[PDB]
Amino acid sequence: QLLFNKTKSVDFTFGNDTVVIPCFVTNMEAQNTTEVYVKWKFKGRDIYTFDGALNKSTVPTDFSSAKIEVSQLLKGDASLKMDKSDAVSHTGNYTCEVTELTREGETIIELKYR
Amino acid sequence: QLLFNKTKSVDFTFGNDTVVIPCFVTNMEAQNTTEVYVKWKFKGRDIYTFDGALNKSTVPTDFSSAKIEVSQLLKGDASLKMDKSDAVSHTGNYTCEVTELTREGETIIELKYR
Amino acid sequence: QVQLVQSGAEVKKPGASVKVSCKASGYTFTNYNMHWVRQAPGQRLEWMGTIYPGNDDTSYNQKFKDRVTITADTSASTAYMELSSLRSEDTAVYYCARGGYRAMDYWGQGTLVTVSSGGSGGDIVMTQSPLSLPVTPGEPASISCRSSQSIVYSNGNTYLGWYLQKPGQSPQLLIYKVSNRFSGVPDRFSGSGSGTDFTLKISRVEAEDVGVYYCFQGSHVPYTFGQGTKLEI
Amino acid sequence: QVQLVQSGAEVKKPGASVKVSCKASGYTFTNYNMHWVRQAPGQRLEWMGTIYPGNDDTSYNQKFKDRVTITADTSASTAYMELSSLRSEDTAVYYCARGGYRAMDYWGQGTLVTVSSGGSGGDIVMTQSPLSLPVTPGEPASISCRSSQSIVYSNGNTYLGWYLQKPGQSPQLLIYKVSNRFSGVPDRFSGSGSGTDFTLKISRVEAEDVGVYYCFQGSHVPYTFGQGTKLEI
Ligand SMILES: *[C@@H]1O[C@H](CO)[C@@H](O)[C@H](O)[C@H]1NC(C)=O
Ligand SMILES: *[C@@H]1O[C@H](CO)[C@@H](O)[C@H](O)[C@H]1NC(C)=O
Ligand SMILES: *[C@@H]1O[C@H](CO)[C@@H](O)[C@H](O)[C@H]1NC(C)=O
Ligand SMILES: *[C@@H]1O[C@H](CO)[C@@H](O)[C@H](O)[C@H]1NC(C)=O
Ligand SMILES: *[C@@H]1O[C@H](CO)[C@@H](O)[C@H](O)[C@H]1NC(C)=O
Ligand SMILES: *[C@@H]1O[C@H](CO)[C@@H](O)[C@H](O)[C@H]1NC(C)=O
Repeated sequence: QLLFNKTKSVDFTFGNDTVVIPCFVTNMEAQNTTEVYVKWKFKGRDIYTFDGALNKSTVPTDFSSAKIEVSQLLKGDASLKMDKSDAVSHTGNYTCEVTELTREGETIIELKYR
Repeated sequence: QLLFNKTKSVDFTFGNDTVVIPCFVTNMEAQNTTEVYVKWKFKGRDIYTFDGALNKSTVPTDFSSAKIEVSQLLKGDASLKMDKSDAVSHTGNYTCEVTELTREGETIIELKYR
Repeated sequence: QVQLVQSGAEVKKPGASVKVSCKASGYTFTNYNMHWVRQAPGQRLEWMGTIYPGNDDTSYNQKFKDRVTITADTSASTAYMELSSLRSEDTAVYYCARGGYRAMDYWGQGTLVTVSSGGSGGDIVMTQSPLSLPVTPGEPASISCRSSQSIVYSNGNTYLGWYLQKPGQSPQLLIYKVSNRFSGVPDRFSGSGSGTDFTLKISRVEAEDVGVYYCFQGSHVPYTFGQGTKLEI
Repeated sequence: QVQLVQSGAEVKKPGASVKVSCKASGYTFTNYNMHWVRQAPGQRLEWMGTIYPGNDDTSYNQKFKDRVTITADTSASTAYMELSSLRSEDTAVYYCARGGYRAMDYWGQGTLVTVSSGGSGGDIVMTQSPLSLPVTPGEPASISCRSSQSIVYSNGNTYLGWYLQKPGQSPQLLIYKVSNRFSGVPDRFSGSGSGTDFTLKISRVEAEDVGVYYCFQGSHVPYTFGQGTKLEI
């Protein structure tokens, strides 16, 4: 039941020192980040998870720079941030997957190069 | 599943000392009258029954002359015989219900006066 | 302060329809799902369907296809569940539960829906006691069968049958029309009764009579069997 | 020598269709009805419908409306029963029986029809153990839940939940997603496992924990509950 302000795709160029993949939930109603789980999937594999209950983040090796702004989760913002290297090496469709206790939802954004 | 050779109505006049109401089953297949049951309804109520197992017949007081020939049951003949008095006093639709073990069937014949 | 309130208990005849409502309060109705779970008397919970009142997106259990409709009134914070063409199997407690796409959290208090007698298409409850009957050979035995309504058909006959299912074999006919013995059945078996009370009687139990006994009615569609009586030495 | 011979056993995936034949011999096919009765394993007999092959006049149990078609071939002395959109509750032995309009006499050997997995619409069987858990306060309890197929959803999550129904109350959520405690639940309750094997662990059982525990899967429609675990002192 988590709804999203969907975005078809976002472009980037080599001038982007930091690449941001947007993901925004409108009906988020969590009062504490311990009730929130966030999973970014790229081509089927989880490339970033944030376990709100444990306050820990997991990334694979090729996504060393993947991170999100945890303090913006309660505002419904689970945007994924990475550097230019991880971006150029990972172009395609990402899946933002947000969980809030029983509620959940996902949206798809394509990371394209100009 | 007992099939009948249906007859819409039969006429009778006062010259009929004996009045017969036809009832004929074409797919009869019993070899013993014990597995046969015959019931004749008139305006809803039973006015003649034949229990082939008990080998006994029942008639109400106003139908004292009603009888069927048990010798003809195995060959499919359940026709109801009565006298002119029981006939003139009971004009209308008769129902012939014949049971042979699990199989059964009914047919309607009207008794009219000419 | 989440609370889910449902309508009052309803008693319907078979072939009818029930509409059970579910008032929600204490939370935003438009950002949660509404699930409908029933529980038959003495059985497990059964999930029937769900709705997202945001876009009225529904997902139904295909067991209730074309019989269940689940609606929602977002301005009334009320969900509804309409189950038509009721049969006796539908007698159950019906819950509404808030939750997400794949889990329920807070439940309503339940709604009892009982399917009565007298309507078209309802099971005639054939009840047999005892369920288990031990007996030594030669000793007589007796099985009773009670029906919820009269097995007297419109023509005056009573189409109550008795069936024996010996272990490892198909069922076989014993008595038809309450009391009439079938062709090959011995004279030991005796059928009797009228109205709603029927009894099967075995005068001398033999070692070949072991099996499960079913009473059965063929007066009102659907034709319904009994629970079963397990005869054993 | 009246004899009813049916087709061989059949295994189909949920959502498919089965057609069971019934060869009749030893009597005239056109002056007898043919009935179709099923029996789920460990349940009672269930009448599905009948047909008179003289004019193909059928009478159906409305529980199987738009799913069952009972046809007949009089030149082949054969009857057929076709059940479509098979679900898990259709796994049963399907008997044909000769007889009259309102009673059956001679039956076939039955046809076993098993509804497996790997289709659309099938149940994921949730099997709990034990079905009764007596325990003294303070003593730990462990309830196991087994699923017939993997509860992992296509996104990788496992939507297994645990519910508690205290006596006389509605169910309440305990664990969601295998191991996540809900809001007000104590630290005593814990869930673990993956794939098809799960366990709910109560570290210290108390007097307020008496009730019926259900496990629940939300990964595959229709969502299915467990058998129920009756906890008691
Ligand atoms: C890259 O930078 C441009 C300009 O600052 C911005 O419009 C664009 O959204 C950025 N792309 C990503 C993927 O952050
Ligand atoms: C969130 O919950 C944890 C424990 O459940 C608590 O320690 C923490 O203080 C809460 N967050 C805030 C901002 O209070
Ligand atoms: C990403 O998904 C969109 C929408 O499904 C599709 O049109 C596009 O081809 C996909 N891109 C890649 C690189 O697979
Ligand atoms: C009355 O008698 C005539 C002549 O014997 C016969 O044709 C007719 O069928 C009889 N009617 C009935 C009702 O038996
Ligand atoms: C009919 O059945 C009875 C019942 O036992 C029997 O006594 C009688 O001899 C049978 N009649 C014929 C002709 O088989
Ligand atoms: C008997 O029934 C037939 C049709 O069922 C009808 O045409 C006829 O009028 C009836 N006769 C009487 C005396 O009611």
